[PDB]
Amino acid sequence: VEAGPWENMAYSMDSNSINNIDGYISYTGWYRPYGTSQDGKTWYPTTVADWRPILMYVWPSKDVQAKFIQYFVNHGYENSNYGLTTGSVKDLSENTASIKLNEVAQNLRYVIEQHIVAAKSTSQLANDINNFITTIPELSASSELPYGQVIFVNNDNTSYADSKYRLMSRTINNQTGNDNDNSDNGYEFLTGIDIDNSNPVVQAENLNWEYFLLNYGKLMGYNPDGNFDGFRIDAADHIDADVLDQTGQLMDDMYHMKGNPQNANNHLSYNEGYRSSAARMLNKKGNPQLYMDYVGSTLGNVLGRANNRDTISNLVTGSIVNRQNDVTENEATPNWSYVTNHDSRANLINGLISKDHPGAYKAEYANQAWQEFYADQKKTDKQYAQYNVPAQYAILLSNKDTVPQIYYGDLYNETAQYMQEKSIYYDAITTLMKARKQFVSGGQTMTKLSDNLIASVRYGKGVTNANSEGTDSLSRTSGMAVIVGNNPQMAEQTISINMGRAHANEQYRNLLDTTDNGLTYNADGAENPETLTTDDNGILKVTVKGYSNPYVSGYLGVWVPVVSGNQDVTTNAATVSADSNKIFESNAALDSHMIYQDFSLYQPEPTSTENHAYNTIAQNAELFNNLGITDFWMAPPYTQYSESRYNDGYSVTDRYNLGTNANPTKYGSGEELANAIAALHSAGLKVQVDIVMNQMIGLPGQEAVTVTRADNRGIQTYVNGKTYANQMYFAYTTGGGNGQETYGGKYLSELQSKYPDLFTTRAISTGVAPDPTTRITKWSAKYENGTSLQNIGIGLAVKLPNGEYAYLRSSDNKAFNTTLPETMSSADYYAN
Ligand SMILES: [Ca+2]
Repeated sequence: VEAGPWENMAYSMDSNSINNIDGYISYTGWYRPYGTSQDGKTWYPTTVADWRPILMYVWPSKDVQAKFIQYFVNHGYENSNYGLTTGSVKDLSENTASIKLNEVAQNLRYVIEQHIVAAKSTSQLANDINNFITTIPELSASSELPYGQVIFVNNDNTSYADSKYRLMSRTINNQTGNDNDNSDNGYEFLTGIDIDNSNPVVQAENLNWEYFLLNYGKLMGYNPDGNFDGFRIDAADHIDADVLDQTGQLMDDMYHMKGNPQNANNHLSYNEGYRSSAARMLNKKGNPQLYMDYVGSTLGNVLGRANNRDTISNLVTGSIVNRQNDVTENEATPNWSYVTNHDSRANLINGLISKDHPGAYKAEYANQAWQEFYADQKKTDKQYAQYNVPAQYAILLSNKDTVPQIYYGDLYNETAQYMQEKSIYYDAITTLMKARKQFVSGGQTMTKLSDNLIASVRYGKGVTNANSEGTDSLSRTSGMAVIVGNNPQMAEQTISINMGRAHANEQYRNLLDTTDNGLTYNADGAENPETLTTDDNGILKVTVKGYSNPYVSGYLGVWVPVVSGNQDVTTNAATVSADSNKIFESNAALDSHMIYQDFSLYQPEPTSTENHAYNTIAQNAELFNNLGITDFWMAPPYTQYSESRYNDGYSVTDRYNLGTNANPTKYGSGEELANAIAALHSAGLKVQVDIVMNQMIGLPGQEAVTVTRADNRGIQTYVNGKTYANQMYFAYTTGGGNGQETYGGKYLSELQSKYPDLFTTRAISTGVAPDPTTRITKWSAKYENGTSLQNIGIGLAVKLPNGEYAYLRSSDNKAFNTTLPETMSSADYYAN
């Protein structure tokens, strides 16, 4: 026939006329029909401008088709001349004859075309669709059942996304797939596209990625000494612990760390974690990385609270190391400790944001918490911020068997431009850091005096416990006493600290004491004079009382020997270990190191090239060495998701583009990074990169992927009594940038040549070696465990009445034959 409803057929049976992701078609998708009509008599051919929503021509079921009609007629498109009234359509439903809902929808379709001409656009239509969709449970976004994640699963419709692997929650001691520890060993999913670190190809891409970072400058042709020396492993509790093994193996191979504590300690690496099960996990592996200890919280609870504080003695037991008389080496779990870090600050400011604007909408100018925080930090009665900040760093920096980590935002006002403003705790913390390098070595003993007052003593270099004679030149004139109370109204009393028997009749300097206004570094207006002297057994009598001021809620006194000039107690590493199965060993040579975290989530965008963190770091390279920082923890340098909240580096889109001149990150360019590392190497520090293996966030590319609602362990769960499995999901899963395309897998050939064991050593969790035979030049579902929910929904993929998916063949998409809804494809259909 010359004209008719056959012109509902798509203009062309290809992507030029039909919206598809990977051949698959949506109920929110659009297409170009050959023709359209407003009455049924007169049919006009479309131009390339004339597309229409599929959901006028095709439905998941006859029910949705009935509610489509009823909805549209009640929301504007009634017309009695075409048999469409709220009354003529009232009793339609799933049991209505197919032929009748077809007929009525064809009529509804004419009125929609009348509406479109009356408005000269398809804009109101589009709106009315989106609005209708939200009234249908199976079409609206809430069908994906918030809040959590899906996992990607094998399915023949999406076979390009299949994996034999996706071994999930092989985390910490669960690596071996047999969770029998009766304890907390982490889970796979945090947020964003979760990366499958059990996949052997991805495991090899990780070794490629790490090799790039350890040679960044040289490979990029920037500063040929701008290369990272180790790793801060992000989300260590939330990835296949195979990579933790395989990273230690890389480093040992490249840098021969197993035999030499010297090599090992020049290539420091530390795992982020909040679960003590990691200690045991690393111990069993010979400690290829440091374990993040939890004394940070012991401190905050004992010293930081308003007033509801744990007894002082908690500082002795509240750690992976008991320090009540720690007078041995190589026994403790090699660890890194902290007073504060980026995430600990964020959780204070957030929350203080939930009282400014009530758990409502952060995506706005709720800053003011900072103005309000800074204002609180100066008070004596702090409503929010941590109390005894200096007392917390005093304990941290005098503790044996740890590598302490300093937080950028404690030395500086973090929301100001990078390093423009010193904090009110700068003088106090930098004084303690500098004292650490001059004085802290030997055994440790923490003795509780009265009720709320402890004394932490370090005996000196080569003074192994309170009874040692001392063995080093620096023994006599080293060691430190850190007196700490946590009760503002503690009474006046004289106490006695055993400084060690190596310290009989020795003069001691009042490095830091407590005044009414705050702190003094000159014994000025404190409880004690500038010098005090021990007796013949090493006991030092000291006066103490409680105080209440911006810096001290309780007491803080620090004593060290009188020295005739500058001295450095740091013990050098041996060129041979006393175990050689161990990578890292907790001894005086490890305790000579001190980590610095160089960033905050709330760090601002740089206002000028000079204000770039990489440039400001480079110019202050010698300040960090002066402070005693040996190891520099750089923020993740990767390209970020443009709509990320903090632009911090954890929401990565390109693992290999660390910034350009034209386009830097928050911290700057790559050339500028290479520069800053060269600067830090010249000042004598080693530097580690924050490596992010768990998630990628904001990948631009859509893919048709098969999914199953799951909890954070990656196991299917129910939300309010509902779940789904094996559902189609049009998810943002594909990307990596031009860096992943250029550098991804680029060095695997070189790696296999120099270090073959990397790809012959079978991973614990899979029993398979990492696989260098495939380069990852672009991330997709196949290398991913899944995603947090993307607010798109589960019932959009188009199934034809016979139950199969509608599919459109298209050059890249040849997994099936083209099979399309009759209404938009079948000349035969329309012929009757
Ligand atoms: Ca993960």
